[PDB]
Amino acid sequence: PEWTYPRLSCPGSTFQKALLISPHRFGETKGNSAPLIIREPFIACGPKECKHFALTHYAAQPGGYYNGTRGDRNKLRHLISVKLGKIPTVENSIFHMAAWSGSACHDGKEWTYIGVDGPENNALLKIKYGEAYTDTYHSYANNILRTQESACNCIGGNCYLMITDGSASGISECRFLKIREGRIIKEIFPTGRVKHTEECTCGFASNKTIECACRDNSYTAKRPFVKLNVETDTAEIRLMCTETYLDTPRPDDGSITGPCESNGDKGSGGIKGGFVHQRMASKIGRWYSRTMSKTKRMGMGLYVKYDGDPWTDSDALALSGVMVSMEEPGWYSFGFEIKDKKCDVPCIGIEMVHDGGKETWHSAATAIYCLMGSGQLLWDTVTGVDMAL
Amino acid sequence: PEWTYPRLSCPGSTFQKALLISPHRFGETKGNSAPLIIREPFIACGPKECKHFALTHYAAQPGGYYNGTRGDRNKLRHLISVKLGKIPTVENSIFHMAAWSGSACHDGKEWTYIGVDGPENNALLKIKYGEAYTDTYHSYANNILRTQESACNCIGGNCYLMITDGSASGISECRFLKIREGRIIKEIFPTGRVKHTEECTCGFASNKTIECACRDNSYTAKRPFVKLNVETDTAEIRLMCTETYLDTPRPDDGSITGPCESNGDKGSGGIKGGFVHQRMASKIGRWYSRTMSKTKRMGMGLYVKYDGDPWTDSDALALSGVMVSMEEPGWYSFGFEIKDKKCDVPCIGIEMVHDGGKETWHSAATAIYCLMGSGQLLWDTVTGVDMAL
Amino acid sequence: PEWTYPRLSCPGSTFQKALLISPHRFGETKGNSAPLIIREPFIACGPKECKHFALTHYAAQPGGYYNGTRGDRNKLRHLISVKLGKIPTVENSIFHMAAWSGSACHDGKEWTYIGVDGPENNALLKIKYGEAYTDTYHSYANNILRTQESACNCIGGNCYLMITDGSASGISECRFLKIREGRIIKEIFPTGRVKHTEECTCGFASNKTIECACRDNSYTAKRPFVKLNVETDTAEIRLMCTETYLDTPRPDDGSITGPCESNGDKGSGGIKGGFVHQRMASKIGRWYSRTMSKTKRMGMGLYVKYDGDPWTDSDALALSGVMVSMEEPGWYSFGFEIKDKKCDVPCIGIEMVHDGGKETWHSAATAIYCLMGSGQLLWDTVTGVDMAL
Amino acid sequence: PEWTYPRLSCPGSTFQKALLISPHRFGETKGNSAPLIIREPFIACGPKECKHFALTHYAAQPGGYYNGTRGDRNKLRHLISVKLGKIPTVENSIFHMAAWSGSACHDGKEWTYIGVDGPENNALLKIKYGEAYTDTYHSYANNILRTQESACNCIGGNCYLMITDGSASGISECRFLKIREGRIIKEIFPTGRVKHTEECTCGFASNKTIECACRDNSYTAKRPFVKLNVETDTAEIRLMCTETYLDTPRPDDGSITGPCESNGDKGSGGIKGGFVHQRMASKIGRWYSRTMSKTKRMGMGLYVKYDGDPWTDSDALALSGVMVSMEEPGWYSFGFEIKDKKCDVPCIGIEMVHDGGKETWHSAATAIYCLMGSGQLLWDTVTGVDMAL
Ligand SMILES: CCC(CC)[C@H](NC(C)=O)[C@@H]1[C@H](O)[C@@H](C(=O)O)C[C@H]1NC(=N)N
Ligand SMILES: CCC(CC)[C@H](NC(C)=O)[C@@H]1[C@H](O)[C@@H](C(=O)O)C[C@H]1NC(=N)N
Ligand SMILES: CCC(CC)[C@H](NC(C)=O)[C@@H]1[C@H](O)[C@@H](C(=O)O)C[C@H]1NC(=N)N
Ligand SMILES: CCC(CC)[C@H](NC(C)=O)[C@@H]1[C@H](O)[C@@H](C(=O)O)C[C@H]1NC(=N)N
Ligand SMILES: *[C@@H]1O[C@H](CO)[C@@H](O)[C@H](O)[C@H]1NC(C)=O
Ligand SMILES: *[C@@H]1O[C@H](CO)[C@@H](O)[C@H](O)[C@H]1NC(C)=O
Ligand SMILES: *[C@@H]1O[C@H](CO)[C@@H](O)[C@H](O)[C@H]1NC(C)=O
Ligand SMILES: *[C@@H]1O[C@H](CO)[C@@H](O)[C@H](O)[C@H]1NC(C)=O
Ligand SMILES: [Ca+2]
Ligand SMILES: [Ca+2]
Ligand SMILES: [Ca+2]
Ligand SMILES: [Ca+2]
Ligand SMILES: [Y+3]
Repeated sequence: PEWTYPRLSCPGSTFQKALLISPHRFGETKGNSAPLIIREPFIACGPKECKHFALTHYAAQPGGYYNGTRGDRNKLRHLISVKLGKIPTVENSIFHMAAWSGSACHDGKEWTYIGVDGPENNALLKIKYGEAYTDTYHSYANNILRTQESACNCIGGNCYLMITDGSASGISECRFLKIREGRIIKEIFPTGRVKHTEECTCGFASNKTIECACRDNSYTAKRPFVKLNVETDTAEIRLMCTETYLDTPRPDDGSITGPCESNGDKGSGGIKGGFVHQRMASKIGRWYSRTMSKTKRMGMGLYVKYDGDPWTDSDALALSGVMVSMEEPGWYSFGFEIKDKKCDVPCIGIEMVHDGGKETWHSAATAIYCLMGSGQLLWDTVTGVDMAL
Repeated sequence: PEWTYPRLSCPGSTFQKALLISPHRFGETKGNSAPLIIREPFIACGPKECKHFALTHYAAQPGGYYNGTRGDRNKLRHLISVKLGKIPTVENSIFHMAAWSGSACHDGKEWTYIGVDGPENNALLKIKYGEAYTDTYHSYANNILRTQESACNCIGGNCYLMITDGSASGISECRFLKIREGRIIKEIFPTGRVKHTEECTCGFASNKTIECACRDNSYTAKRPFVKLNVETDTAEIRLMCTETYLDTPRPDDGSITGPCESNGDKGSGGIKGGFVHQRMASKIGRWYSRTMSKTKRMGMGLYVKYDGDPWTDSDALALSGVMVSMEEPGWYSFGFEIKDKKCDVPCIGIEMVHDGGKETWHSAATAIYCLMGSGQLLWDTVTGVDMAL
Repeated sequence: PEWTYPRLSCPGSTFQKALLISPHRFGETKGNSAPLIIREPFIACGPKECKHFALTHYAAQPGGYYNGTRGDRNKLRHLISVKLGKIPTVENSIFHMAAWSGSACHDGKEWTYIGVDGPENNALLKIKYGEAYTDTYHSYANNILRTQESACNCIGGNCYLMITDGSASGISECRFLKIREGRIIKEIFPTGRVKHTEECTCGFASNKTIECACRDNSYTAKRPFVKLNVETDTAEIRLMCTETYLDTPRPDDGSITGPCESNGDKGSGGIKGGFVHQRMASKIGRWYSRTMSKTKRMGMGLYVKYDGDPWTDSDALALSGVMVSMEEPGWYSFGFEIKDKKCDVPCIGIEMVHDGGKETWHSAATAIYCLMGSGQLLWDTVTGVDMAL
Repeated sequence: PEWTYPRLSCPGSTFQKALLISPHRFGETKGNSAPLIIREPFIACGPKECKHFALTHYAAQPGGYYNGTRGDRNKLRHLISVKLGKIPTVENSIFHMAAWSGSACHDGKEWTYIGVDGPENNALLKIKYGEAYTDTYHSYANNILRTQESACNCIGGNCYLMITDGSASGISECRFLKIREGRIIKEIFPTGRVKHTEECTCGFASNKTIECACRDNSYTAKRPFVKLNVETDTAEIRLMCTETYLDTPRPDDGSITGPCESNGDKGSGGIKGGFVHQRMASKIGRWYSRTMSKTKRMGMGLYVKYDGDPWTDSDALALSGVMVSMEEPGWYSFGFEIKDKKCDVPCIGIEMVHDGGKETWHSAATAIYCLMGSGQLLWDTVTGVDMAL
């Protein structure tokens, strides 16, 4: 086998509903299954297989370890996976490493797995290549060293990963690691609007550029937007200019006054956002998702824009379809690409969290939408799960 | 590996009982298993593996999602599979795509998976090649776009698939899609008796011709019969002329007066029917199955006729044996072929539904009969399942 | 790959305890497993894998299908397997075909599976090669056509199988089938003491000869003994002359007066018996097993004799060790050979039935003994199962 | 494939927390899983896979066979394994052989499995290569013949294994077996301090030498230390001279007066200890672990020393980090190495026993620490398990 590279996307002009992974449809008291309790799911694909990753709390439904499953970080949390299409139960899953923050990617020869754990003030990112633990990176701002909760991206054997460190309420200046065969060979320090960047959802816009739509959890409801040049290994960050603000919470569309760079209102709090590239011969599409509600983690709409510069274009994003109605939960969302025989298929996945508060279990389903055929997006996704059962 | 083609059937002159997949033998309250709730099962084989497909309601027995499992279409419904011989439980199965109507087939190099979902008045057929979503086809009569519920058929890398759209009570004019490596490369519009055609059970009569025995759900208890020329890509449809009417409901054998084309009575309602080819050097056998009861979905008898033209032959089909007694359920039935080292083995499968009404669960066992050796068919199949447990 | 042949056995002069498969250690009300209800287990090995087969009643423990699990034949009974070392549960097992009498063997390229079902007066043997059903054999005495309940034996791609038909109380004259790539290419009619032969436990004494230790269920507690010449395809049967009578029930050792051919007393009833070959350069060992009790299916001792002719040798078999104490159940026993890199390892397996009558479940564990190292046999086997749980 | 040899360790200067296998997180009454009840876990890796071994009592939680799970040897005990990362449940595991003492190792081509069973006064070590049972070794002091409870060590196809036999309270003079493709080709009798040696944790210090840190269960809290020359096949044993005594129980560090060879106090009782090598170009690191408590099986600290001779160096071992706090259980510990593409990764594993006395179940989790990156060891491990559930 050989190193992989991004290719032209497969033909298409609309996303459709592809596949639901709702493990908790089998978690009843009256049933006989063991779906794992998770959050922060995401998908990453190699040349033959797509794997479905998540961060488990090392407990199952039904069970007696529900207390603490709404928490973010503890000493039991682990990165797990199954082959996409399999239900992530106790027996089906594989446990990769301890982690309360994760990522993964295939370089064409082998899987790289990324997981952060350790204490608040001095967390530690850990890298695993196939079966071997190979390297680490240390906390540099001593406040919850952190990573993407989605697929890293490899080209020509060089995989690029976003990390961040700092206060969830204040400054969190992100970096990028460049990783080869499980080992870190360069640190990349972005320039520009670097005040606060988290949980970048990243992909290839071409053989030369990686772009990421990220989260600012303090200052703005506009998404920070990264452009990484992989030939010179330099990165730059500015806010997205569109009036279709992609974060949650957010104010009404277009109501932030000033030029592209203004923050301005309802900027504290946030959500991880979906983002994927459609690469055509002489054109590029950018697909994004955002909650249906402006304040709450409910619903998910798909949006799209062809060409232009997301840093300077104030034009509204075209609303493509409703993937999750307002009456269903829409939490984190992410992008990934499936590898067809001669082309790549852009997809958006959506974490659909079963939230009933800290007094019962806390987990999530995963809905998948991909570019397929022509026309308009046709159907939405429900989890089907009743949390009383 | 290479493209596959239909070959000469293996030696034999009778079918026998081969294998039972009864997953609900393990769904007791007192047991510890998780068989999936399903309907519309079917089998499709490649050069090394046979896969057992079905449409699940994304629920398991025992469990608490029984409400709605008698319904036909919803947002949870999925195409799933196991390796034939494995019990399709939560953990054993793989989820391919969302769908409330399906099909699948191997072309010699890779699996093609077909699934239709979306709303009543604008459903959408979706195609997946290996792991990649690759193409779609749109509803053309805006009333439940629909497919075979059985194996498509691939020759020289070209796979052929029946679809239909229209009123289940009126006109539903079917088409055929020609699919290559996951993408549609021709639409085929049949000529002749096209008034109403559904759920074609299709196979190769030779390297030149695919034939299908289908369902008219409005007009007649004679099965519509398709002949598709795969060299010119043309298709023709006329009613089966035999006095052994294969649908359910149906009137007494031979009691429809007039020539081969007459409808005539008890034509509204219907069932998907089994049909498979036995290809010999200078002879062709056509095997078919039909319920034992004329009105009800009870029992299944196997029938056979050698040579002739099913469009013009009014001769009765030879009753070969009882596969399911009048006291066991006989719902959908289908054909498929297993690939031995140098020849193909024709088989008929039978969906045996556990029906207790809308107030409890609704699923199915699957019984398999295949051509093996000489003599007469010897034993019937029971599910063994008591629905109270 | 290539056709396999028997080779010289690996070095050793004693059997030891190898491995226990006790699936019912996990069938408590208070546990969360699904071991399959079975009887008639046996083991067969190819060049890379050993499979553990059994005849299931298509029910599990705990469950609500216990009624009928003491019965011998019904419509739900199936040949199943797992890779030796795995617990045969609902999910772990694979269902090969319907059968209430079975056998299997690998020819070096592929697995042949054998299963009989059908009605009492007209049962039917069925053959499957890999995934394909390929041939049948018909009942010839119209009274429970029947097979080995252990491994067939393949040489140079030709596999040899014992069958029988007739009254369990009267005449049952056995035959042998010669099978090649799933198809029957010769019937072999044995000569000599053919009055009554069942459930032969067969193996290679060399590239030229297969020998089998069988069961006479009517006339005698001496085991019938088959010598099949595989070059000329001829078979002969005489009673075993040893005073160490291998059947159950049996009279005291040596107490049957007359020459080698006398029946004489306590001959009605019987059991399947273990038997395997140890092939050395200029010597041959014959290993056998028999219950510890003379009347009852309790215990199992291992016995051995080097060279001679089992038809004419009245010398006592040397008692090698106790594999199952008198306080543990000892039902069917069988032989098989494991394939090490350059030599074959003889083994004896023992069905260890959990019998509590017709009012509760009925299944079995499987204990395995193999030739390994030097000295004497050291330890016995218990199932560990309490049937009340 | 080819024979494997030890290589240079991967780059790094500190261990970190890698992975937790806590199967009993899923053993609640309220849950639906079946983790196996085990003790004496260990890990061993080949060129593509790491397998997680243990000795089971052939019982699961929840279940009704808890009585006897605190015992050390019985007739049900078995060597089992899963792929490292999988939860060892009933279905996931594979049963290798009957054993109440074990070991295993890969030689580059195939897996060797070692298991001891049999009675107290005449136990028997059994060897299995891939699927075949191949050899045995007999008890030589007639008191619980015994082995490592950790990975054996293979070079150029020759695998080396420690065994012992004798009184747990008196003399137990260990030997080493040299094993090739499943068969013993040399016995090696160590010279020097041979009074009492058990459960050696062994690894390669180079292509020439194997070193083992072992357990004296009678005489001393200093660990006996073995040096095996694999070119001459000779072995020597002397006590570790360090003032950082690695056994439990043990007296205060440094308080055993006299030269390197003195016993002296609190020597009766003991524990199996972690030990692994870090092989660099011109330097060697020795990593070790020991309980946090001096008297009890609580906690586990990691210690390190570079170069010197452990037989004569009285210098204190450098304390590297706390792997398990004093409030968590710290039982057996062991070394292994994962194979990266071009270098080997040293790791320590820790058995973390759920002990609630003889009146309830007795089993263990497994925590894994590996050499990765630079800095200091950052986080500890908890099992998460409440034994009341
Ligand atoms: C405090 C920093 C947060 C990111 C802005 C926080 N991430 C971590 C690593 O703790 C996320 C946030 O608190 C939760 C959310 O917003 O859903 C998930 C949570 N993410 C994870 N538990 N992996
Ligand atoms: C309304 C059109 C019907 C076919 C004639 C209908 N098909 C769909 C796609 O809904 C079938 C029919 O109503 C049910 C049956 O007859 O068993 C099954 C049902 N089939 C499926 N649920 N796939
Ligand atoms: C009546 C003929 C018997 C052989 C002598 C009988 N075999 C069959 C196929 O029914 C066996 C016998 O009755 C039972 C036993 O002896 O344990 C098992 C039983 N064997 C199986 N159920 N496969
Ligand atoms: C009597 C000899 C002991 C070794 C010093 C004893 N070993 C055996 C093989 O029984 C160990 C010891 O008693 C128990 C322990 O210390 O944890 C485990 C126990 N080890 C195992 N059950 N494998
Ligand atoms: C990127 O590079 C490789 C050649 O190195 C090429 O085959 C591929 O088509 C390129 N990708 C795109 C999107 O053009
Ligand atoms: C169909 O075509 C191929 C050659 O292209 C041939 O090998 C095969 O035998 C043909 N099928 C039949 C049924 O004759
Ligand atoms: C049987 O035949 C093959 C050669 O055809 C040979 O390799 C093998 O050693 C022979 N078996 C015995 C037991 O001698
Ligand atoms: C040991 O031997 C092989 C060559 O036989 C070599 O490739 C390897 O590097 C050696 N190991 C060490 C630790 O130097
Ligand atoms: Ca924000
Ligand atoms: Ca009709
Ligand atoms: Ca008898
Ligand atoms: Ca000690
Ligand atoms: Y399972």
